[PDB]
Amino acid sequence: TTTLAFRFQGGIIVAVDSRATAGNWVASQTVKKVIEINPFLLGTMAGGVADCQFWETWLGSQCRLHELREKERISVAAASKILSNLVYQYKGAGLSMGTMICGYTRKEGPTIYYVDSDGTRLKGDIFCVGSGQTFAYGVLDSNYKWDLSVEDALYLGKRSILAAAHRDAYSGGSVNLYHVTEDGWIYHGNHDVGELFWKVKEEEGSFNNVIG
Amino acid sequence: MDIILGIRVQDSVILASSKAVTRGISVLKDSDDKTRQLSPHTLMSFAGEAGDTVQFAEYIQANIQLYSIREDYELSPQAVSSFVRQELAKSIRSRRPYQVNVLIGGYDKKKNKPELYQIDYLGTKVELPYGAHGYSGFYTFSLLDHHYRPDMTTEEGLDLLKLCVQELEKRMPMDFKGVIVKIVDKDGIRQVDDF
Amino acid sequence: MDIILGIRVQDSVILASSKAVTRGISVLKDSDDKTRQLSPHTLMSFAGEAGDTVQFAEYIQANIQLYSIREDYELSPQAVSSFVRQELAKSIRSRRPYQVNVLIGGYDKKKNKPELYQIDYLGTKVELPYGAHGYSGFYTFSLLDHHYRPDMTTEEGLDLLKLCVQELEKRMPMDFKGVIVKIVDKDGIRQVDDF
Amino acid sequence: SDPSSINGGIVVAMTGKDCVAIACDLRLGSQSLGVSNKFEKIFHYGHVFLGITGLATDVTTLNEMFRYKTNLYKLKEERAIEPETFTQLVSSSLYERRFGPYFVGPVVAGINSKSGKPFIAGFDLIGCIDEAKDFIVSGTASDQLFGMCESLYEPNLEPEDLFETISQALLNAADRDALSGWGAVVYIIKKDEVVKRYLKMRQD
Amino acid sequence: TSIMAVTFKDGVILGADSRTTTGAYIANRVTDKLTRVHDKIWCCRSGSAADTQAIADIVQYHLELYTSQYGTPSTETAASVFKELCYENKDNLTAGIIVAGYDDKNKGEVYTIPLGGSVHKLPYAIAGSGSTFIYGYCDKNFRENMSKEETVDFIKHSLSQAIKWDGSSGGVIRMVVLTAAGVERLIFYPDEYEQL
Amino acid sequence: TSIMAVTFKDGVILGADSRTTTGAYIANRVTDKLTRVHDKIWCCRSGSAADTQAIADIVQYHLELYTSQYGTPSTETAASVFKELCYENKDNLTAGIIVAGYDDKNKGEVYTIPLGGSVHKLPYAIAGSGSTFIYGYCDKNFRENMSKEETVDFIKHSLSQAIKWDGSSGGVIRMVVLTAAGVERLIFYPDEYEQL
Amino acid sequence: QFNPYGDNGGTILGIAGEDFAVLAGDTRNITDYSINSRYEPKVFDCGDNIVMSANGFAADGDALVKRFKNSVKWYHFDHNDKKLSINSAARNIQHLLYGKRFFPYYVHTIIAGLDEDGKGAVYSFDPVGSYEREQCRAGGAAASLIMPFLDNQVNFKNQYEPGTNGKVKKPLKYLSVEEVIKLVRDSFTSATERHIQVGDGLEILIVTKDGVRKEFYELKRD
Amino acid sequence: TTIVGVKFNNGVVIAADTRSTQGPIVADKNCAKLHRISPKIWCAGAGTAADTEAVTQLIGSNIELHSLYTSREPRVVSALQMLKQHLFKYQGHIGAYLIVAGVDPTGSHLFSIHAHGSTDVGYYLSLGSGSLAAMAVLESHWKQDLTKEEAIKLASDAIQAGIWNDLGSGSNVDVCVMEIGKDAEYLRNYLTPNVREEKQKSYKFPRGTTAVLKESIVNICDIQEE
Amino acid sequence: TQQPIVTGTSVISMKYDNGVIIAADNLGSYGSLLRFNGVERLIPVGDNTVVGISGDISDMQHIERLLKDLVTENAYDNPLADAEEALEPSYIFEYLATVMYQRRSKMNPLWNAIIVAGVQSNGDQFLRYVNLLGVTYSSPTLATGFGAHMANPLLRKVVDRESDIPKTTVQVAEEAIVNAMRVLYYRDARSSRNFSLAIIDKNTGLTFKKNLQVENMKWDFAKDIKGYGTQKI
Ligand SMILES: [Mg+2]
Ligand SMILES: [Mg+2]
Ligand SMILES: [Mg+2]
Ligand SMILES: [Mg+2]
Ligand SMILES: [Mg+2]
Ligand SMILES: [Mg+2]
Repeated sequence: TTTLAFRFQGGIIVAVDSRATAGNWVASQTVKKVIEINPFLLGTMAGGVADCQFWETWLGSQCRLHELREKERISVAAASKILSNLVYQYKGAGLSMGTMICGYTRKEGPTIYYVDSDGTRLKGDIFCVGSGQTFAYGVLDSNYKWDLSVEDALYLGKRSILAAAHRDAYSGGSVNLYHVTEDGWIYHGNHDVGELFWKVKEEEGSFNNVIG
Repeated sequence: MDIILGIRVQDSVILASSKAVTRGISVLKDSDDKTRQLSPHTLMSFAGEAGDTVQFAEYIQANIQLYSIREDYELSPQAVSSFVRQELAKSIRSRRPYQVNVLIGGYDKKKNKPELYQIDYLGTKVELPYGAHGYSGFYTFSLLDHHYRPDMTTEEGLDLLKLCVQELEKRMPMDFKGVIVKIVDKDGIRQVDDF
Repeated sequence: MDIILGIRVQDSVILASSKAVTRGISVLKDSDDKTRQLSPHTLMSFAGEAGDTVQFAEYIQANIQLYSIREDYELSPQAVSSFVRQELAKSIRSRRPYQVNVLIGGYDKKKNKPELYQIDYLGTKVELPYGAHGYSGFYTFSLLDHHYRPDMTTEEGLDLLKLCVQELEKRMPMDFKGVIVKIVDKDGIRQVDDF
Repeated sequence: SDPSSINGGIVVAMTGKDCVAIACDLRLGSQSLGVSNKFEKIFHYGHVFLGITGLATDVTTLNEMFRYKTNLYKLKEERAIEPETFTQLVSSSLYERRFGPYFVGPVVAGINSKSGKPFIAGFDLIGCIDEAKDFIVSGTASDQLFGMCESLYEPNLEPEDLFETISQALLNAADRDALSGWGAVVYIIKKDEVVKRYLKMRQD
Repeated sequence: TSIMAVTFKDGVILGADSRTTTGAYIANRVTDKLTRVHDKIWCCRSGSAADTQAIADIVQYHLELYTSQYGTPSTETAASVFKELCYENKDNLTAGIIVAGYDDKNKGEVYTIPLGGSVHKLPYAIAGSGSTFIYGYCDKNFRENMSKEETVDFIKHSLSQAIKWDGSSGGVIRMVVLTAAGVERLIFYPDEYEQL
Repeated sequence: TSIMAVTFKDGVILGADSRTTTGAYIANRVTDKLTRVHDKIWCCRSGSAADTQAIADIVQYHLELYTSQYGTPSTETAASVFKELCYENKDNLTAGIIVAGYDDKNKGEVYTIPLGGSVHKLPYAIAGSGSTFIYGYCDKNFRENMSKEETVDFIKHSLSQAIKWDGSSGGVIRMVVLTAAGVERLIFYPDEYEQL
Repeated sequence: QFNPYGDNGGTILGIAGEDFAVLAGDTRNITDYSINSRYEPKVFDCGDNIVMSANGFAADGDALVKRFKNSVKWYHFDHNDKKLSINSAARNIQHLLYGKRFFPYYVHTIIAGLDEDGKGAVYSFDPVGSYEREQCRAGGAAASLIMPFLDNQVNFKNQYEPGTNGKVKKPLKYLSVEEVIKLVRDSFTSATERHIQVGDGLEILIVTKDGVRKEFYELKRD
Repeated sequence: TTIVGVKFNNGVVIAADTRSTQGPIVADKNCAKLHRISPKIWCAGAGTAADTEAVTQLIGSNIELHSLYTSREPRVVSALQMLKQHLFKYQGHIGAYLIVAGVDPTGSHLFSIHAHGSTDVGYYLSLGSGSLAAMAVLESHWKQDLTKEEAIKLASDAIQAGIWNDLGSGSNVDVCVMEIGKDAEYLRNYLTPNVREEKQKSYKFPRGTTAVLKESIVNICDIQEE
Repeated sequence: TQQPIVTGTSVISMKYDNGVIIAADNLGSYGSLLRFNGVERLIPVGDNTVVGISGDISDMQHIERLLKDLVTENAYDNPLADAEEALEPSYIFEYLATVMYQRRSKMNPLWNAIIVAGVQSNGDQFLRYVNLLGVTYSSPTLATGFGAHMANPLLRKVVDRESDIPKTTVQVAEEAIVNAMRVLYYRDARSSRNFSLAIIDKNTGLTFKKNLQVENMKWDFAKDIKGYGTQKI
């Protein structure tokens, strides 16, 4: 798995791979690793697939109940903390979760929270989680600026997953892109890594090591 | 030890190797050179279990230096790397194996080509444009995949290497106390004293 | 997390706490504040198992803030530290104990004295002139034993703290990404933004 | 931990009409980390071809060993070794390491130069010969390869049809294995011409 | 331990050795393994001494309370109470109990309850570590409707052999005779049974 | 396994069941556990079938070579060779062997060699998993200087009980009679011995 | 020590067509190297035009299917005989499976039917309830043998159009129910050849807007 | 694996299935389990397949040299003694479980050999994962003084029991008949009750379906003259 | 979690044209010790069902009591207890199957393998298996333990599939069962010669046979077998 999310001028970019494995066996190449908690919040999936799915859908229900009771959009801080407090109750039981709770509200602006099954809850500008996180970090760190355009930021996130998909054996399949704005997230398509690799190699001149 | 990198450019091989030596809870040294010159145009960096690393490197060094004198001739990097691989492949089924990973950077004076070989403690050899051992590759290969070109100059290779070291210094938990960089080209081996 | 230091000088308590959050292979953050203000003149730094650290700190924070409102009165650092110790001493024989070590730096407005308490996850409390948790002490205590005076100014305390951090940065294997320093005195709590 | 699945990779061999095909991926990894996309697993000694999956250091070692042995064979015998004979040599060599084996999955393929009969064979790490008529599979995606080969294969394929079958068998099996892929090579072997083809596949 | 219960013409007789061991040390060489849960319902105990004593005490309580309400319980009823305890608490018990009793309607009856908590009604039963050595002898020598004197000889000879071979068994051979006539205790010393 | 060797007036008789088991599966129900290391020196095998066969073969070799040089070996000599192998290789063997033989000078002799590799000369010996159940019976029923017919009945009845109780034992009862007259093999089928 | 789990072998296969779905599975039931039954139905009609199979440990498989069928029944009682849509059934199953997250139903569950637009639908579950709508999914013992074959023959993976040489992919044309059934049968014939736990019989349930239809085929019995 | 051996009037017959497996996967669907130790001494093997093949070749090689040395035809007891002493020495680590059968100047013989080195004599024997299925048939139908045709029938029926009921066994029945005063007749694929049915579809691809990057001729020939 | 102590071996059964046959030996083993020789392991429920139980005997006796209790309970307020609302094999099985799976799910199993043989109200044959894991399956032949490995192969030669059932007579079926019981006596080290056999026929009802013995055994060939290879005498 490779999931990333980073804050920038135009909001948040979320990018994830699509592969799911059971040992060496590639169980699925079409896994949806971005949960649409609601039309304004996104969650990423790493570690336990079920654990992430179940509890981030549940999170959506809690967020919905909040705004029904409070007549106001839930904050990213509050939404993330509902999830982190929940998994902390299950600490030790064997839940496996690494997720970014991504959102854009009025009072906070664009906000990302790394939430962990050990109970870790961190706010930050750039996060990368999964077996291929290190590869994605390399591309992100050397190319990140706050004043990226929505177009360039989307590409950077896509390229960073591609980097990981290539090298990390347990990452691949396809790249899902999202762009989070204050008026809600915007899906930017499913991109097959097989086709994306050859496209990027030619246009960018990168991956000179690989023969195409 | 920890991080050893290698990159083969147009006309040279560049090897970057960490300076830290840690034993337990203390960094005993911050200027350790994890490399041995096997021959005038062949350099070997190394990382693995304490003691075994230097013992193996110097043992290889001695054997190549012995060959050099006997034949009055420098072995090709390919030949040296094959000799090294066999020693490690012999080692892995021994009573106590050498726990040593190496990079062999050499300039073949016959073909006029730089050559980088990555060999692990099992005796797994691969010729590469750029290589690493341990966790180093996890951070650096994404950058190298992106930026690397086969026609890069030595100066460009160093700039790309700086970007790799910067990433490592940002995301690695261990303080490896910077790297000693060495260039292997047609004129031999030299050290970049400012990095 | 990793390194948390504390030093009580003439008229203040200074707490230094690392900025790194390293989960496994990667350093996820290099600006993490490992501290919570329990009351206007009481600061608690913390280090231990992931999740438990912040959960415990905020739980304590809430309880002290609750007390403050109920009585319209700030508890003395000694009282807060005793409350914290009991919670940890209760915790150690629980089904799943809080794996959290803390330093409580407070300025007692009644006695006009700075006070530093070191409490570990077992509920072992000690009042000290300077303290540390984990491996931090193993170096810094020799420096603090040598240089520390009870009449030191806040500026001298910071200089001695810099010397402790420099030693850690030299001899510790882990890159803890510097420290966030906070001063607790009669005027309350403030952060030294350049360190 | 499991030596046969540290480096990853696969080999597949198929018989056709007056021809054999042997193919392999190009991946060498350290578990999850992809290290090399040029690590070929098919070697040849004269007209006999050997594919080897498993622990890469042994793959290399055995190749060097069989080159060594087939070269001496040729000097003494004054002829190139045949697939049937080489198969027995592989079996003998592996079993001599019965209680300290090479962690490999060798696959022999070729055409007997005298009879013109296509020949393939496979082995476990310890030397047991699997002499199949139809196809041989080996590597971390052997299950996937068995499934592909069993359904795709049909006897007496022509060289350029066999190429398509073996290629699609390898490719789709590798794409369902984390430790296989990163390129692929296919050898189409006839009695006196061999064609080597690098395949375009997904690089993840 | 070597224990056995044998039915005969006039009723039933229980037999037992008297050795209790802690490893190779004989903690008690004059143990009474023949225990009374009712007037004419007795049992032989094997396995954990704590467990079998705790069980027997509970059974005796249950049969005393039964008697107060419903009159004299049958031997089958006693065996059922033993079984209920042994079966339901099989994970925490190491008990091998032979239940023997005399009714006037049913006469002599013997029930054996091995480790699992199963119940088996038999003409005679053997149990304890020393029983293994006398399966052959007892099978060859047992007859139904023996006289009192014959049954005493059968038990005495059987337990003599069990004692002879089993180090865990020894001491005196205790016996308890259950008939219409009443309850008779018998004891036989080493000098008597060793020379058989 | 149920094996035994019994000395009597005219010599010695070896007895054995015929069951070999792999766990609860009977791999062979007609095994010959009575094996010949010399003309009138035989043995009964219990324990590892591989070990006891390997041992017996080596012993047979040693006694054949002995005979070539020094003439007919004594039964004691055969037992000593068995012991030397079993004792010296005690860490790598699971073998329980009864050695029985007939001299004209010494007549019938029986030696038992348990797991440890010790030697014990006895009037009769029993061994194998099924022997546990007949220690009582055999001790009660054995007499010295029995006739051939009495000894055959003693062994047949004993192994019948061993077979009856031991699941590891069963099949046919093989016997080998060693006397001055020569070597006689006997076999007794389930329908015969089960009704005893 | 008592092991509450067991492996009853078997293999299942779901394929979503354009206006139909199939859920197929072999009828062999096994433990270790023994055959329990040559005909033990594994794929079930659960009502509301949904078919289901929980492959793996048969006791947990039967338990789950039983509980789901029950859930369908109670959905009718509680919600005025409303039809349980395939997506709602999927979400419901997730909660059944995750309900035993810390003592899982040791099964790989697949359901098949039609979505609310009348298109074919297959859903696939892991033992602890993670699920996804898929076009194609094999499950159980021979899943690793069958899926690559389906990637190639259903989704035309690694297949390109002759003459273009890798430039133009083979277009993803829709398959008919007669075409799907051929791929199902060849998958199970191939799986029977190379997998010891697969054989005896193949039972295919076909879901269309008209209802559920069954088809049975003999497989090799060795 | 299912292997059996059945004595009869004037000789012995052995038989075996033809499925070799790697876990639950069938590696070879037509494996040859009937090994030749010498022309008239054959054995069938179960367990570690390399060990069975290796140990039969070794003993078979030594049996041949011995036969040449002594100017006599090899005996089954020699193969038996050589196999058991080899296997015993390796204390079961050589996982060879064999049914050894043959005819020699002494007569006809039938033995079994386990991996630890123990051997057994019998008129009917079975080994391998399908031995219990086979033995059930042997115990139901075997009798004394079987004819050659009856023994072949019994043997192959016992193998079939394994094929159908044991998952570790399958495919075909191999048989070898060793009769006294005759050549042994190896009957490869004596029965064939498991032929795969015709597939529904042909999966022959259109030429040019696979994407290619590079082509080249491989030089298999030696260095050329001139 | 426990371990079985006093154990019962193979229960074998098969369908035939008018009903089912089930059989099981009368042995209660205590490990390798053949402790109890008079244990009845076939337990009839009404006149249309026989439950055959293998595995732990103490748990069998518990199940036996549950079934006895089930009959009592079914008769309560039930005027048709001996007619339309009598217990069916399918009811008895499903009840047991529920219990077995619940017990395994509490990690405290009834250490048994059970075969419920009977004939339903409509005359249909009922034959289904359940064990300590709660695993259930049905087949024309069913067997537990060693019976699975040795009896089934023999019984499947008579009824190899569903269509063979109407061709099989009670005499052929009983013969196969009795032969299977002999084979198990030859080869199962935890079996006994004495066994019980039950026939549940839709016409003649329940026929329960006690004190049957394995007969016509072949042992004579043992006399010729000598040594383990080279021995001649
Ligand atoms: Mg919460
Ligand atoms: Mg990858
Ligand atoms: Mg402290
Ligand atoms: Mg106790
Ligand atoms: Mg005593
Ligand atoms: Mg089969």
